[PDB]
Amino acid sequence: AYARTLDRAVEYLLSCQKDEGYWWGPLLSNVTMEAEYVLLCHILDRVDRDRMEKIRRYLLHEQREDGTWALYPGGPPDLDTTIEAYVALKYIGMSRDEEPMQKALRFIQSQGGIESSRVFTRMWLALVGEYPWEKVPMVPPEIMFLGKRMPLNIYEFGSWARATVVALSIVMSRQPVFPLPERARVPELYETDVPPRRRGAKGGGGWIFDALDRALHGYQKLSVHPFRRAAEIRALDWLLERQAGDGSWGGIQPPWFYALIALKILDMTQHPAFIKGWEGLELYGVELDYGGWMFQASISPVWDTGLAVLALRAAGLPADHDRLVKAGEWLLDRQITVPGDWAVKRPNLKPGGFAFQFDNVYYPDVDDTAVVVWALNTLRLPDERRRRDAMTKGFRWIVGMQSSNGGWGAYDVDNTSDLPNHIPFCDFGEVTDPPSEDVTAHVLECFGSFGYDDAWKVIRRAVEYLKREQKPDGSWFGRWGVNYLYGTGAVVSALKAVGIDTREPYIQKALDWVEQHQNPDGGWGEDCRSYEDPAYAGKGASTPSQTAWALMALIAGGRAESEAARRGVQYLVETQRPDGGWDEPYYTGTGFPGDFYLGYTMYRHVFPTLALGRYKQAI
Amino acid sequence: AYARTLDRAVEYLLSCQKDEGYWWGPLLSNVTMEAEYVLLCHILDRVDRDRMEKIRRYLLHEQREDGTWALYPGGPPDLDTTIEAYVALKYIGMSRDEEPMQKALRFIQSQGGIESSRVFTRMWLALVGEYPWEKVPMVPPEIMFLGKRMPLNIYEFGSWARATVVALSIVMSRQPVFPLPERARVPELYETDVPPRRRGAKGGGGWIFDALDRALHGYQKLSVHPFRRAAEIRALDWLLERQAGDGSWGGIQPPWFYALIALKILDMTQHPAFIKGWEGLELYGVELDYGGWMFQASISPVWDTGLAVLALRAAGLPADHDRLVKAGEWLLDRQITVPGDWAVKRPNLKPGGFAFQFDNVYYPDVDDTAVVVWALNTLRLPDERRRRDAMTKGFRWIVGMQSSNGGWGAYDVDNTSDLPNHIPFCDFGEVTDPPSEDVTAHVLECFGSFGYDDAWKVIRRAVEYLKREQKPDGSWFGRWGVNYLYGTGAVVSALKAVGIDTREPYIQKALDWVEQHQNPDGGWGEDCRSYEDPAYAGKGASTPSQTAWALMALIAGGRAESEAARRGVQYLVETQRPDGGWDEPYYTGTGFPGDFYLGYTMYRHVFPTLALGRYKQAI
Ligand SMILES: C=CCN(C)CCCCCCOc1ccc2c(-c3ccc(Br)cc3)nccc2c1
Ligand SMILES: C=CCN(C)CCCCCCOc1ccc2c(-c3ccc(Br)cc3)nccc2c1
Ligand SMILES: CCCCCCCCOCCOCCOCCOCCO
Ligand SMILES: CCCCCCCCOCCOCCOCCOCCO
Repeated sequence: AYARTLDRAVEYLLSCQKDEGYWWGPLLSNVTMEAEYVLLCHILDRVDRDRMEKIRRYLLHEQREDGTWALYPGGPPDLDTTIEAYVALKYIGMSRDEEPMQKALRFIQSQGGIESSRVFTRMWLALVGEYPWEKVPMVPPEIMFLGKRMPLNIYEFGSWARATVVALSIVMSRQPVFPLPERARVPELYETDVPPRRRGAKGGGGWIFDALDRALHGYQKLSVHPFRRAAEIRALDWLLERQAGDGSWGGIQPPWFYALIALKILDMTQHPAFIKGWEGLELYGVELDYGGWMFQASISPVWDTGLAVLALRAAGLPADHDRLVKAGEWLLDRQITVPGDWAVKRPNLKPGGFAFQFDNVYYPDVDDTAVVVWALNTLRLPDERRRRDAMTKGFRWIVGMQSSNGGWGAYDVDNTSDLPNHIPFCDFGEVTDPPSEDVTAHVLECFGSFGYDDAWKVIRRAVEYLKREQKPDGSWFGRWGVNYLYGTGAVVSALKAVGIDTREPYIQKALDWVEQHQNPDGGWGEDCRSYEDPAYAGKGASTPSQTAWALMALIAGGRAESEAARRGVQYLVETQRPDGGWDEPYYTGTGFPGDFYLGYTMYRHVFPTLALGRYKQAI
Repeated sequence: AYARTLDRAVEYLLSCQKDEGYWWGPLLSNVTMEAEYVLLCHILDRVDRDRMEKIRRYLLHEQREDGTWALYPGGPPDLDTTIEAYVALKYIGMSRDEEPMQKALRFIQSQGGIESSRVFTRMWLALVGEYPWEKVPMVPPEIMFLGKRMPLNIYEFGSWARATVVALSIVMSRQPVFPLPERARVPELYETDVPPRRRGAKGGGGWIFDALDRALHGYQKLSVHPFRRAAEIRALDWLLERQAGDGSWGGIQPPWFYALIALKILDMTQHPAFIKGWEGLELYGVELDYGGWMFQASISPVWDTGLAVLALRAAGLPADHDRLVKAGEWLLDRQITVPGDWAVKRPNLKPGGFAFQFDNVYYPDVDDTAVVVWALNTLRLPDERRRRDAMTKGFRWIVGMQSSNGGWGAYDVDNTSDLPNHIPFCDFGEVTDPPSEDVTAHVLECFGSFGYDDAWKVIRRAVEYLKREQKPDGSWFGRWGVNYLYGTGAVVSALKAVGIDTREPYIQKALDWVEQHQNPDGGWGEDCRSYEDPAYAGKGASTPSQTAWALMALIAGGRAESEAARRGVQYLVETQRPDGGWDEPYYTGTGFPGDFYLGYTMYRHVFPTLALGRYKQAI
């Protein structure tokens, strides 16, 4: 039956492999990436008319009939996103009359205008001079002085936030304005009666911070700020030290853009970091077949390559397949051997992790490290010396990263402070990196592949971690994947791996929850709305990836025979394309719960292959 | 007569122009550049077997019949240079038996061996493990803490020494060792009886510094050095902030190499700065037609371009000639508009100078700025707006750089401290950048082209400076050019330009001195030995460039009619090649009096052209 399905998927995946030996599917997000790129180009005075064109085509192509844009396909209109998209289009050349402009402008106004937008959106506008800097939450360069132990020192913020903050403190320190030509001014973003419905910090606006921010904006006003020139040079030096090999900063779109702006601010455009910073951008861009061009919020080569290998194995190719070997080799040259920001809390830990992107040594993550180490463990490469050593280095790095509560975070250990969540600036996404269920599960299944189990204290703490975190209904949250089906799929798959007993009560209570959501069409799906309204936990249009997740929980929990199981397998088998792939017009990946979603374009292919190989495995 | 000479010189000069519009002759020095390159490649573990071949080929080619190498062609053998050359060749592959190696080992031994070499040479050896680090003068990263006003703070050292020091302080901080394979160990450098004749600091060893060095070497021994980790990061940050666009550091070979080593030291090979620093090297290398390869101590495009223009004008081409225009334009895009290290002593000075090389924004120099500004002032470019503005900025920057005594240094204002000259480490070359006669002369002739004169305070102080510096015999020293003919040629040329009277006594006393040294062949020459032994002042084989310098002093002083003058012109006319060039197998350029000489390969063509055009001018 499914045999042919799997056989076709395998040859498909094997076809998508790049020459050097890795897999790399584009990462999808929302249009703020390209909208901000347009503004960035204006700031830096490097606008390519041809490029703007491809971006115009893209922006429009992404707009929906109602004239809005969303965080994910089939999602509610997003005010922030739509505002930026508007400004972008207007700049590129479209007049406010045009149908597209009109519908958008309407949505925007019916929402209270610009005053209802997140800090980032008002700050971008602040940069081009379409909004008062005085109304934008300050993050002073002095932040650079707070030492290792102290409220709000930069290491209390998560890796992604950290860099962004350092970068911005230079920007906000100078509050510069790069005027838009008259044709593009967007005063209409104010023309509304609807009362501004302001969004507050991700944790609550304690009156102290409102005061503190008011103080800072006042201190901005003064004629002299002692030691500020130094606070700035601190920020700058902090950035020069960590710039990634590809010219970016963290391999992510935000700080990369803000750093380039800061460099421009400091009259440093003729400097090596700026140049390399700028030219590196092209690697993240993508030529869309319909004449458009998008920019990736980040790139996922390691991740893709890691899972690709794991699936192609569970499927059936031999641990020494000449094709998997190329992958295994490539992965070995990616291991990070130098200390990164993580070392600030673990000075005596031997580096051995990996990163999401191609070259980003200072920010390896647990998830990628666990997947890569595990995936390697399943291969047989020529140099058995290196495979052995690398795993070892990576293995230990992971262990050494295990946070206090027994669970693993992504970038740091115990980056669990609560303080950062309350400042004015932090109104969008996460801002700290606490441990999560999904990463922990992946770490756990990593170890399990080796043969470690319940006995070893390490695991024990993790499992206890996972158990205290299970939701009432038996489900597990999904931090970096959408959502309960993602988490649950992982946890159960993991626990099975570390030797626990699939028969225990809470394991069953989870296994049951899965079956209870199988959609009529014999597969599973979960819409991104499940981060906002709980009515959507387990609910959504059936996707190939989420189906595979559910199937894995089922297969791990012993219920491979179950009807739900077979039914699921049917879905993946019927919905497969003639070439081997699977489509998936929905995002099944998470950036930040409620605020930012991602579409891992390889998930649709890899997980179904992996889930199927595991079904065949249990027979 | 000379008309044809001049015509052929022009069409030749014009032929050497590059497309983008500038001139760029290779800069010649000594083999320590290539020898150190070889060791650097070993340190960085990036040895190209083919490149080594082209290097072995050059190294041998430059060795004299006696088996030694010198600082300049036709010069005494140099211990330092020969030692490094030796080690380089041994590493590349030649055994200590070979004819060339034997002769060399002899000279080296007859001198007291390795113990008689400069700090830099023992330090390079120290790096590959062929010499105890304990015997190498220390320069601690803590140097980084000394503030603006304090003995030995880094801004008390000249621009070139500064960067080198910062770089090395990280290296000496860690005292690393990159062992040579056994085949290349060079213990024989010790095998000698001749008593070591140690070279001391450029100014004398005050017992304080020996004490200080001895303490510093003892402190190295300790198990913990508080605040050192900071000191290091201070140096690295100072270094990452100043890297040149071409990836170098200061556009000179020394700090560039040391910085790369320090980055290697700091486990930062996959950092943007390291990568750029490494790949930038190629631009400085040169393929020699006989199969060898050399590395330039530095590059002189701006300088070459500036003089080229000035000569082709004095020569006869129209101030709007299309070729000189390409040049004028190119020169405008080179003006530096941001502040450099010089601003530390002149915070309110508007940047507007130029550099020697292509892209080196933090280190513009008075000499290049004066020549470029002056040259621009003789052209008529399309955008007269920009020529007008550029000159004004350059002009004012120069004025703002005039040191206390009334003269001009090359990179800084009053970099006249005497303290640095006594520390153990400083045993080779200059280490501070005090004002010099030749740069001042050039600045003066620059203003003169605009018409300013004796009445403007600025010029008055400068002339008073030059007068207090004239030598007893009426000659003027040559800091950056070889030597008394270079300086005298300039001063007289300058003073004539600022309106002073060529009839005054001291002007005549100098003019006379020039005629006094005309060689029998009706031209002038001055050997590099004149920095060591005064019996060589004005004496040496005739060279085309030095002839031109003498001729300019003669022409400026009114004695164009003079027999010496005519005779000189005869020389330049008889010795000219069929194509229009002129040969010159001697170095006529100075790096550091006594210690480092340069061969500006364009001098032989440009000055004779300039001199001749000025002869024709006065008729
Ligand atoms: C599942 C395993 C792979 N790991 C590796 C997770 C991959 C997620 C990294 C890609 C997303 O990176 C970011 C990180 C921060 C982002 C921010 C952001 C938000 C708040 C602050 Br304050 C600063 C930046 N804004 C917009 C987009 C972003 C994408
Ligand atoms: C004449 C007009 C152009 N100006 C612009 C002068 C051009 C000279 C710059 C090229 C030489 O640059 C250097 C500078 C320093 C050099 C050092 C050196 C010596 C002692 C220390 Br302490 C550090 C470096 N060693 C070896 C070689 C060098 C060449
Ligand atoms: C630069 C001094 C050498 C410091 C030794 C390396 C130890 C660094 O401490 C780790 C924690 O600091 C955060 C990031 O390190 C990454 C980039 O800094 C690079 C230079 O070390
Ligand atoms: C970095 C914030 C300081 C901004 C003021 C610019 C003043 C720079 O000082 C000039 C002299 O200092 C040495 C070098 O300057 C070059 C590199 O520093 C770059 C960023 O300014």
